[PDB]
Parts: sequence; C-alpha cells; structure tokens
Amino acid sequence: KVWNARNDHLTINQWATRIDEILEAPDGGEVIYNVDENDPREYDAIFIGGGAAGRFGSAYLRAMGGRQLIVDRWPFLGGSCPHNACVPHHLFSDCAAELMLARTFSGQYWFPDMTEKVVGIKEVVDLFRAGRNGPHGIMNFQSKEQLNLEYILNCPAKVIDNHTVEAAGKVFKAKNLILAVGAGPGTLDVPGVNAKGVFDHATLVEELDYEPGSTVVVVGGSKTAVEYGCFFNATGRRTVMLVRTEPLKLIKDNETRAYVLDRMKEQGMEIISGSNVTRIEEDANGRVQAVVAMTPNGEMRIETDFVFLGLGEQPRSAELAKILGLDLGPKGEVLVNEYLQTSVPNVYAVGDLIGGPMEMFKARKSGCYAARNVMGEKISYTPKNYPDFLHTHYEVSFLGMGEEEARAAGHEIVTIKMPPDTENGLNVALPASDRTMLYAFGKGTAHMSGFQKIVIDAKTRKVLGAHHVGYGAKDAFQYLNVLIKQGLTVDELGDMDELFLNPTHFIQLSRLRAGSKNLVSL
Amino acid sequence: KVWNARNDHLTINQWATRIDEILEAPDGGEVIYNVDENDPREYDAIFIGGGAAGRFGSAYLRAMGGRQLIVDRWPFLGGSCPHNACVPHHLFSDCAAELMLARTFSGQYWFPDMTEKVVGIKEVVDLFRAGRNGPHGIMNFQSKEQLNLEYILNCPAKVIDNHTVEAAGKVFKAKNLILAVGAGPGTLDVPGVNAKGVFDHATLVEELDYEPGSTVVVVGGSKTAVEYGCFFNATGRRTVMLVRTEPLKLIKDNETRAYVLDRMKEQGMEIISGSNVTRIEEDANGRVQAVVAMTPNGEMRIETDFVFLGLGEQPRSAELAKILGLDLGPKGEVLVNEYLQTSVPNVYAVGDLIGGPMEMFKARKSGCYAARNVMGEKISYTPKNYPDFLHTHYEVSFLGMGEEEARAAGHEIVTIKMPPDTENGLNVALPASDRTMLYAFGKGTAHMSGFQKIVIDAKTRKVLGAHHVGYGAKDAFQYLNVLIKQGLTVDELGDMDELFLNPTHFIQLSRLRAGSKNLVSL
Ligand SMILES: Cc1cc2nc3c(=O)[nH]c(=O)nc-3n(C[C@H](O)[C@H](O)[C@H](O)COP(=O)(O)OP(=O)(O)OC[C@H]3O[C@@H](n4cnc5c(N)ncnc54)[C@H](O)[C@@H]3O)c2cc1C
Ligand SMILES: Cc1cc2nc3c(=O)[nH]c(=O)nc-3n(C[C@H](O)[C@H](O)[C@H](O)COP(=O)(O)OP(=O)(O)OC[C@H]3O[C@@H](n4cnc5c(N)ncnc54)[C@H](O)[C@@H]3O)c2cc1C
Ligand SMILES: NC(=O)c1ccc[n+]([C@@H]2O[C@H](COP(=O)([O-])OP(=O)(O)OC[C@H]3O[C@@H](n4cnc5c(N)ncnc54)[C@H](OP(=O)(O)O)[C@@H]3O)[C@@H](O)[C@H]2O)c1
Ligand SMILES: NC(=O)c1ccc[n+]([C@@H]2O[C@H](COP(=O)([O-])OP(=O)(O)OC[C@H]3O[C@@H](n4cnc5c(N)ncnc54)[C@H](OP(=O)(O)O)[C@@H]3O)[C@@H](O)[C@H]2O)c1
Ligand SMILES: O=S(=O)(O)CCS
Ligand SMILES: O=S(=O)(O)CCS
Repeated sequence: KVWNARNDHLTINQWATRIDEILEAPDGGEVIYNVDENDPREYDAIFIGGGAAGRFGSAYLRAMGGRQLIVDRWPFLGGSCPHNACVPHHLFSDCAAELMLARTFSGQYWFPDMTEKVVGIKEVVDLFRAGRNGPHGIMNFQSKEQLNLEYILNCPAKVIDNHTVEAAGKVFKAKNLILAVGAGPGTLDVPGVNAKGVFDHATLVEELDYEPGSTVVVVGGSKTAVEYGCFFNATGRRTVMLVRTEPLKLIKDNETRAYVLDRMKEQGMEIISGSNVTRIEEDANGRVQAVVAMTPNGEMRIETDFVFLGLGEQPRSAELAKILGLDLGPKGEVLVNEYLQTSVPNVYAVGDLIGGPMEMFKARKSGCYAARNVMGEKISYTPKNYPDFLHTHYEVSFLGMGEEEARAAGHEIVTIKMPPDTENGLNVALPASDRTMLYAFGKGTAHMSGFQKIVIDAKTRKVLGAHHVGYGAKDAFQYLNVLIKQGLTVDELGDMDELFLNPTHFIQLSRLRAGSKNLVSL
Repeated sequence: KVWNARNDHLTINQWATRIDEILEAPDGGEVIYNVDENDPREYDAIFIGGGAAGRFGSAYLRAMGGRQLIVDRWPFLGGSCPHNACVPHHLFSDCAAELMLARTFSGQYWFPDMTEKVVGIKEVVDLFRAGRNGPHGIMNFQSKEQLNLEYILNCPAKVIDNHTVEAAGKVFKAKNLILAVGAGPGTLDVPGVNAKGVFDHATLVEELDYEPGSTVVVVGGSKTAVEYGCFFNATGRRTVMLVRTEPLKLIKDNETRAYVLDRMKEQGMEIISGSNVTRIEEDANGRVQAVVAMTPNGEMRIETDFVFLGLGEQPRSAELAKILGLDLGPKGEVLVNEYLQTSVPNVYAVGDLIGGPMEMFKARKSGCYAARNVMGEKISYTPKNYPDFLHTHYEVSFLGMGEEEARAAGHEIVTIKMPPDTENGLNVALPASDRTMLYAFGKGTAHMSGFQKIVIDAKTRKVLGAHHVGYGAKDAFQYLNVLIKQGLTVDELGDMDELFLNPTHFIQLSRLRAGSKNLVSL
C-alpha cells in the first residue's frame, strides 16, 4: 500500500524498474512515500503535481533553503513530458526526419528500398513504451538524491483548503499552495469521437493495440498535429490533416511558412483548410472506418481506421477551481498576476494550468518564480519575446518578427537569407550543413537542403527576427534570442566567430553586408 | 582563351555548369574575366587567391566603397572549402553519423541489415565530385551579382611587385596586395609516400579511381585525421590511426575527450599513440600494400591498399616570399602584425597563409580586417577565445576551459553535466534530443546518447567552459561563446528560455542549481 522510500537510495536504473512494476500493478501499485520525518519546519509550499513546473519549482525552492512537498498521481516525476508529451514527440520526430532521408535516397548508397515499405506506428510507439521508464528513473533519482526534494508519488492529491492538502491517508499543512496539475487533451463533440481508433497524444502511447491501416486522419493544424502527422506520413501512410482554419499560423514569416508547408506536401501530406469533422464513422465492431468532414467545397469522407486528434490542451482547473474558488479565464486557465498568484491567498498556479504558452521553459520558469515569491523574493514573470520551434520532417525554429510583419509594422528593413531570390529558386546547394549535406548534393534534392532568414532594421541595424528550417539550429536559437534581446546588430553578428559549416549562416552572411553604412538585402 | 564575362549574367545553375565545363576542358579552359573596364578608379587592393579569405575580404572592401580585384587559378571562388575541404568533409561526416546509426540499429525498423555491408568510399567521393559545382556556382554568382566583385578566375596570378600583378595577360596596379593563397596538404618524408593509394583531403576527391580494400590506415590524430577516419570506419572498413603524439589534444576536457575516444574505439577504430610511419610498402604494381610504423610497443606492419594523410596544411609562401621578400615563420607561414601587414610595404597576408588556427572564421575575418585596414580603418585582429568543434561519428563542440584546466588555473569549480556521475554510468537515457533519441531509447544503446558539461567558477559563478558530444549544439556554441565572453553566470544561463528537448541542457540544469548561494555540481 504505502512505501516509505525516504531512506532507500535506488539507482537510476533501479527506479526505472520499480516505476514500471508500480505501473503494471493490477491494484494500481503502492504509494511512493518520500517525506523527511525529522524536519520540524512547516512546508513553505506543497506542489499539486510534480511535472515540469512542480519539479522545477520544488528544486529551486529547496535550493533556496525552503521546504517543499510534491504530490503526484503518477509513480514518476517529470509529468507529461517523459510520459506522453515532449519526449515521445521527439522520438517520433527523429524517426520522421530519418525516414524522410531514407525515402528520398531509397535504394541508393547504403539506403534500402523504401518503395513498398511501411514502418509500423505501433512498432515505434512500442519502442517508446519499452524505454520511457529510463527517463522516469532519472527523474525520481535526480529529484531525490541530487535535488534533495521530498515527494509522494502514485497518489492523487486532495486539496482541502489554501493551506491544507491530504495525501497518502495523511493531512499536510503549508504556508502556500502551488497548483501545477497541467492540462488535458482537447477533443471534439462529434458522433464517433469515442470510437476505438481515435487517439490523442496521451492515449496513443497507452492504448494502441493494433497497427493502423494505410490512411491516417489528423485533426488540427498546429504543433502537435503537424509533428505527429509528419511522423505518420513518414511511416509510409497517406496522411490527411483536417485544419479548422489554416495550418502553422505560428510561423509568421510567410516565405518560411510556405517552405515548411511545401516540403510537407512534397512528402505526400494532404492538408485541408477550413474543415471541420462532423462525424467519425464506426464499423460493426465500434472501430473507426471513416471520417466525415465539412469543407469550403462541401462534405468529404476519408476512409481510415486511425484518427489522431491534435487539438489544444485544456487546463485541469475544474476541481481545484471548485474547491478553492479560483478565478478562471475563458479557456479554463487559472488566472494569476505577474507573481503567479491566483485569486486565492497563498495559492499560486504555474505551468500549463495557467494557459499559453504551453512550453517547457514556461512551465519550469513559472514554477521557479512562484517558488522564489513563496520564499519572499518578489519577482514578476510575464513570458514575452521567447524563441519557439516545432517539427515537421524538419526542425523549424523562429523568433521575433517575420518579414512582412516588420514592414507592415513600420520598420524599414533588409533581409539576409538562403537560398537567395533567383530564378533557380530553392534548387541550389545552399543553405547546407550537418544533416542537409545529402539533400544539398543529391540528384534533384537541392531544394530540400533548407531555408533560413534574418530580418534586420535598416536604420538601427538591429536584428528583428530569425527563421530557420533544417537541422541543428534549435539549440542556437536559445542563445541567439538572448543576444537579440540585448540589442544585437548585423555588425555584431558579423563580428562573431562562426563554426562552418553552420546550421545558421547568419554570422558570415551578415559580415558580407555589414561593411556598408546603407544595408542591402542578400 | 579569355572569356569576358563582365556583361554576362549567368544564373547559379548556369554558373555551376560552366565551371564544370571549364574544369573538364582538356586544354585547361578559358580564363573568366570579370572586370569593369569603364571604372577609372585605382584598385585599393588586389587579392591573390579568392578562397574564404580573399572572397570575404573582397566583399567587405567593396561594401565599404573600395575597389578590389581577385585573381584565382581555380575557375570558381570559395577556394578549398567547397572544392576539397570543409564541404566534402561535412558530407563525409554526415554519412559517418547516419552510418553509425544504421549499423547500431542494423536490421531494425526501416534500417537495412548492415552486418556484412561495406559502403563504397569511391561511391561517396563520386557523389561529392558530381555535386560540388552547385556550391561553386553560388560562389561565382553571389560574388559577381550580389557582392559586386571584380575577379579573374582560372588564371594563376603572377605577382610583379608590391603594387603590380599580372593576370589574364594584363597588368594591374593597386595601392596594396592582400595575399590569400592558403596552404597545401602536409606530407611525410618516408619511402613510398608517393605510391598510388596514398591520399590527403585534396587528392582524395581528385584521384580515387578504385574502391579501397577492407583496411584503411590514417596518419594523423587531429581534426582532419579523425573526421575522415570515422567516415572510412563507418563504411565498414577496419581503420587504424597512427598518431605521432596523442589523439584529439584539442579536446582539453579529459572527460569529454575520453567519451569521444571511447565511442570511436567502440565503433572498431584502432588508435595508436606515439607512432611514426617509417615506410609505406608498395606492391609490384606500384600500389600501397602495407604501412610499417614504429610504436611504443615496437614496430608494426598493417596490410592495406589505402592510406589517408591527415597532417597539417603548409602555407603557400615560397614563391611569394622570393618575389616580395616576405619574412616567414618556422612553418613557412607569412609573418604579419596585428593589422595583417607583412614585412613588405602595402602587402597584407590572410587566411591559412598566415598559419593557425586554420579555420573559416579566421580566414574570413582576417580577410575582412585586412580589407578594413586597406580602406583607412586601423583595426587589429588577434584570434583568441573562440569556440571550436570537430566530427568523429558525432559532432564535438568545445569552448573555454576543460575541468582540469580550470582547476590548474587556480579556479575553485563545480560542473553541471549529463549523464550524471552514478554507478549506472552512461547507460541512462540522457543526455538526449534531436538525432540521439533512438540511442536514448534503444536496447543497450543509451550510453551513445551523448555527453556534455559546463565548467563553472564556484565563487564568481561564471561559466568557464562548455563541452558537448552529440548533435545540434555546434551552431549554438557560436552564440553561447559570445555570451560567455560577456561574463555569463550560471544564474543568467538558468534564466534563459530553453527549447526542450535541447542539444545542450545547460539552461535548465543551471536553473536547477542557481537557486543556491553555494553551488553544487550536478
Ligand atoms: C504532444 C505534446 C508535445 C510537446 N512537446 C513539447 C516540446 O517539444 N517542447 C516544449 O517546450 N513543450 C512541449 N510540450 C508542452 C509541454 O509538455 C508542457 O507545457 C509541460 O509538460 C507542462 O508542464 P506542467 O508541469 O505544467 O504540466 P504536466 O507535465 O502536465 O504535469 C502535471 C502533473 O500533475 C499531476 N497531477 C494532475 N492532477 C493531479 C492531482 N489531482 N493529484 C496529483 N497529481 C496530479 C500529473 O499527473 C502530472 O504529473 C508538448 C505538449 C504536448 C501535449
Ligand atoms: C580537410 C579539411 C577540412 C576542413 N574543415 C573545416 C571546417 O569544417 N570548418 C572550418 O572553419 N575550417 C575548416 N577547414 C579549414 C579551412 O578549409 C581553411 O582554413 C580555409 O579554407 C582557408 O581559406 P583561405 O582563403 O585562407 O585559403 P584557401 O581556401 O585554401 O584558398 C586559397 C585560394 O588561393 C588560390 N591560389 C593559390 N595559389 C594561387 C596562385 N598562384 N594564383 C592564383 N590563385 C592561387 C587557390 O586556388 C584558392 O582558391 C578544413 C581544412 C581541411 C584541409
Ligand atoms: N514546442 C513544441 O514542440 C510543442 C509541440 C506540441 C505542443 N506544444 C504546445 O502545447 C500546446 C497545445 O498544442 P497544439 O498543437 O494543440 O497547439 P494550439 O496552438 O493550442 O493549437 C490547437 C490546434 O487545434 C485546433 N483546434 C482546437 N480546437 C479545435 C476544434 N474544436 N476543432 C478543430 N480544430 C481545433 C486549432 O485549429 P485553428 O487554429 O485552425 O482553430 C489549432 O490548429 C500549445 O500551446 C503548444 O505550443 C509545443
Ligand atoms: N573545424 C574543422 O572541422 C577542421 C577539420 C580539419 C582541419 N581543420 C584545421 O585545418 C588545420 C590542419 O588540420 P589538422 O587536422 O592537421 O590539425 P592540426 O591541429 O594542425 O594537427 C596536425 C595533425 O597532423 C599530425 N602531424 C603533423 N606532422 C606530422 C608528421 N611529420 N608525422 C606524423 N603526424 C604529423 C599531428 O600529430 P601530433 O600533433 O600528434 O604531432 C596532428 O595530429 C588546423 O588548423 C585545423 O584546425 C579544421
Ligand atoms: O522538466 S522535467 O525535468 O521535470 C521533465 C523533463 S522530460
Ligand atoms: O568562405 S566562402 O564563402 O568563400 C566558401 C564557403 S564553401
């Protein structure tokens, strides 16, 4: 029933095995009790949820010298990230990128013939299921042994009041509560949505007991929809995306968005805009057999036995909002001020629970800032001007303004991009670097080597936006964004030391134009 | 003989084709003459060589409003980079990484059975030869049409004196000369070094007319040797590296270097330290049949019909020094002051010609600084504290101080790395991100997911060094290094916005420890 793990010190691999056993427990498994029974201090904060926001907030609070407690219904820390969100998404995207390369060079060099080859979606999901306890293990281990945190896992938390939480049969008090229970997968209110064969990111890694047929229907047009859709397409299946409005509106630069969309279509993906599913058809056995949708051109029917819903995420605020009387936003997000404080005294909310942006940097930092405030360090947090990214069969990175956006916003600008604007268009051997060299050199594949661009204010000479499609630039955007927030100019970018051949050619391309007082686009 | 191209406007692809024809022409091909015969201004500088240093120096000088002329014996601009250096090297490294991936997951999912599979080296070299004109075409096009450069290609320059140069049968005067002829491949002074089957980066892409046997011997232990050696090994050939002293001394962090070397040996590479080739054995046909070398454990003979020399490059200074009277350094490098000025009046030297470090940033920047000085802007260039990288089957990036180096420097330090130092060792699902997810999740492949670390001063809290083995961090090191030179602390690093899952986990890991006054390693 209840396991006092406090004085047990499992290694990373032992935790992995223990977590698996607890997950495959018919009765649900024993509660993991990791509380220090010597500490006389009252918890400065109890975190409802031990995902990215809860675990990081706890790590920072503890590091500051305060006391904290995490209560999570899962037998592992880390939350959705390692179980059904970021981690599997990246494994699937890695597969999508490698498969695109394999299909492109099928039967050439060492690449086998991919012609009639269909990779199994379940096959790959099963790979993730078989190894996700690795990350689970690291989380419990690092949190307990390295970050000195206290926690109770595999036990839903019962919030009594703004200072009281019930867990593992016990009752705990705390000066503050930090709500970090995240969000749940959006869905549709159409007939058949509950049919077997309908999945979302969460159920996909829990209930896929068959290998999908040749046609897959994805509903949605943003990150999740595109990331998973490209993976499904990559396995060799006809992938049809049903987008309510238009896809990838997140990509503000028009040329960048068009490149990403064109490359998706070139891989065989079908994207139908202005479409709404009206019915998911069931066969005699209650399994999906087709999807019916209304489009600008009328109703359409797509035969499929596998539907993936990539809609938004809805903050799990209902219960907590009822018990505490928290003020909520129009999408159900818990409202909070710049210090992450809710409408209820001593109650904070962080991560996905407070709405967009739903990213790991937001979850972790909000968690930490809430902790710092709980510890007396009054610090505000209002996420703005952050870099962003998503996967198709490529890595797509972006920060700041798109080109048209900047011109419309009154900025006189010049752009520096690759490939250049010429009659040969994308059919040239640049941009190019790690993981795009085969495309750059292959027969008829040069247009696949990538696309990138920086938008610059002609007068201040400052970089207003950066955009990249290819591989190996995502990490750089984290640091480039800080430099840009500090006031980076084309001259300063040009005076840096590049590491050729570089995923982003921004440094040397800037240098080619920085010598003039009057900037010219490249 | 001389094609006046000034008023012709070939596209990138037409340039690619034209250059191909000139390179294959039995008579040597026409001279490409792109000079503005109506511009009466004197040349501020004539660049001898139009590779990285000469082309960027020219672009910057023209951008500043000056007049320049490039003379290059190759029919294209860009120099060794696109023809036989950086570019092919990256195509080979891309293959090496994909091949290690395919061999690791041999016969799994979409991966073909690699067991008895030997990839053709000539096949890949041939792929490079067939597509290198793409990059050549862009160089000629961009230079002429976007950068407004004047140039004469496919013509060796004949320097008359410090103000006079003959090209295309014409004599040109200039206020200055900027020498940018680069360096030639290093060789060994041993018997048989001229036997067929012995190559260096340059001859490999011009003279490989056979497919190498099952064993390859590489001589050298730094960047070139290791990059090409891993590629050869990845094709499925037994690869022995003969290192005069120690391999990869450039990787100062012992722990980082060890991981890299261990992964190489795991791939089957044999790295022999303190070894010197004494003789290269030829068979009766004049082809290498074996290599004999002295080692710490005596003499050894390796049978092979393919030897690759990855020694250093040797500045092409002889002729120019005899004509102009240039002071040379011990390795034949042209000596220059911090303004890139040689001992000769109005003569500058840049790029590989002035010695190490021989990198593209150094070549391009020295060319631009020399150009600025020629234009009246007194500015010094002294390369120091720059990021660096190299390829094995992984991308290896480093900057600043290694852990041991920081301590010997008198710094009290802590480090944050992945994976953590536990008894499970590297056999854990971290670090992980794009292109390392399969290793992170594969059966028994977790130790291959990478290694990374930042070195921090325990008192000042400043990051003194960063090291990474995996994929996708190289571009990031370009920007991160700038931040580090600015005085980056673990607190500032921790307050950035990460894009999870990130090649470098530095941001969030720093955040996990930044909450404490007294830092503790992770
Ligand atoms: C498919 C997908 C892919 C994504 N990929 C990325 C990506 O690549 N990069 C990125 O930056 N972001 C990505 N995100 C977004 C990111 O996953 C989230 O923003 C982040 O996980 C939110 O963390 P959190 O701590 O707020 O919530 P969560 O991780 O959702 O965790 C909430 C935690 O609280 C627990 N909990 C809930 N209710 C209770 C209760 N009553 N009692 C006890 N415990 C409870 C849960 O079990 C869970 O552990 C992705 C999201 C999805 C859906
Ligand atoms: C195998 C290899 C891999 C490398 N990989 C990288 C890498 O990944 N990243 C990096 O940053 N650096 C890399 N480098 C180093 C980089 O290639 C060089 O530092 C850089 O190319 C030097 O540029 P440069 O302009 O000084 O010389 P070069 O590029 O060598 O060009 C000199 C030019 O002068 C011309 N020339 C010579 N003699 C005459 C003459 N008499 N008349 C007219 N023209 C003449 C040549 O034809 C040529 O175009 C690599 C080097 C090698 C050998
Ligand atoms: N960094 C990453 O890699 C990553 C990956 C996945 C998710 N995330 C984050 O996780 C959150 C949720 O992901 P998300 O992809 O769903 O993003 P989102 O930006 O919330 O987009 C929701 C998508 O679902 C569609 N949608 C919502 N309700 C619908 C309905 N009733 N019918 C039809 N379509 C509907 C929307 O279409 P319209 O816009 O056309 O209405 C839109 O394409 C986001 O904040 C996101 O940024 C990040
Ligand atoms: N960024 C990149 O990817 C990249 C790739 C290739 C080259 N480069 C640059 O190009 C330049 C030359 O490349 P490099 O790889 O040769 O680097 P380098 O650092 O100059 O190393 C020279 C290597 O050649 C060996 N060597 C030299 N003379 C030798 C001799 N007589 N006998 C046996 N071994 C001998 C050295 O051995 P010992 O040191 O053990 O004596 C050493 O391993 C460098 O400045 C380099 O950084 C950069
Ligand atoms: O952000 S956390 O480290 O808690 C989970 C990463 S998978
Ligand atoms: O540095 S140059 O742009 O001249 C050649 C790059 S391959």
